[PDB]
Amino acid sequence: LNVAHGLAWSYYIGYLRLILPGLQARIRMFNQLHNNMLSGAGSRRLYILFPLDCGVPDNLSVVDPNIRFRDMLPQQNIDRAGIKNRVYSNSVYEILENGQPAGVCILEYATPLQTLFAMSQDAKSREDRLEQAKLFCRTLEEILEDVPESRNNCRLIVYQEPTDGNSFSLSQEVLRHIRQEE
Amino acid sequence: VAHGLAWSYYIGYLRLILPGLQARIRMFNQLHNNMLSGAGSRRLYILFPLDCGVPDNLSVVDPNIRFRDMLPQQNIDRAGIKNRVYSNSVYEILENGQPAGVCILEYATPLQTLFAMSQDAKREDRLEQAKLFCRTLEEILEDVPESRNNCRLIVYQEPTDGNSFSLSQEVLRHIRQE
Repeated sequence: LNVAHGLAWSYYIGYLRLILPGLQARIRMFNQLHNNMLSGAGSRRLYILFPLDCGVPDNLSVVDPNIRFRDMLPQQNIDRAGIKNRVYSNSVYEILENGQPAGVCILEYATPLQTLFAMSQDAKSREDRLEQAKLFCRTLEEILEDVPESRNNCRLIVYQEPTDGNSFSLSQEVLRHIRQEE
Repeated sequence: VAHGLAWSYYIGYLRLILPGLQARIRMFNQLHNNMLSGAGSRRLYILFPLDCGVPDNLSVVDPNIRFRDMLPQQNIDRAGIKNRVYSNSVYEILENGQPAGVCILEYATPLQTLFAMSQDAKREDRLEQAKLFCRTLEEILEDVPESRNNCRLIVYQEPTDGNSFSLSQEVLRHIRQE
């Protein structure tokens, strides 16, 4: 349709383009402080949760008994070529599998999906929201494909959280992605 | 879309940052010898250019609006819940080469979404959209009195050319007329 394009571009321009080139330096800072806790597959990329249903939690953090908050990435004052950085909120979680920590992961939501959710809650549909969300995703995927540094430092985790039933597990989904990486 | 942008910008951002702001201003002033003082120094000022010209790097880029420092973080909110981290910059406003104020300033970031939409192969509509986004946001803030206490919208139109418009004077104009 229309808004997906704008959402993808602004989310790149105003966020991903800004945070991705400084991420590894901040992972390094985090690992120096926290005895290499950010180690193992899936631990050194920004994983962006992209629920096509657009269910981003209000408070933006992952809320899930099997995805346990541990810590946030520290900040880097100055970027690689001497330009001052803004500040970024990035959270590191441990993924549980049967009560046992199975991985550590920098996880967050693709925040603009909230905008799509809001649009579908005004008196002036959900299937349109889904199509918009998909288009938002593939447009973002195309953009990242054009910058090879970015694609190295982040992965999109695209799924659909059903509105009811107990079939879907986000933690297993995140594990599924990391373990299948090649 | 304006409606959706207003609600998400509130829900996902303003609602989150405003209740913790005075505590961080306090933190900033204990560290920096009360530098954040004077009218217009203790509210979040949100630049809202209807033209939607938000700078790519999100910060204010202007010889008369000089970056000084960023607000520190507060780990835990008032009722014991862990806070996220926020980027908030403090500038000094110059008037004739003389500091005339200090101000926490930032752009209403979603306006970039409106700008991008108007750059697709598939502006007056953008302007209308921006206005609506603004008043929707204004109505929302009207319902939460704490929020309206801790932030002000600075709504203007930056012309695409000519030298008639000054952002620093505009911000001063707002603060002095409060």
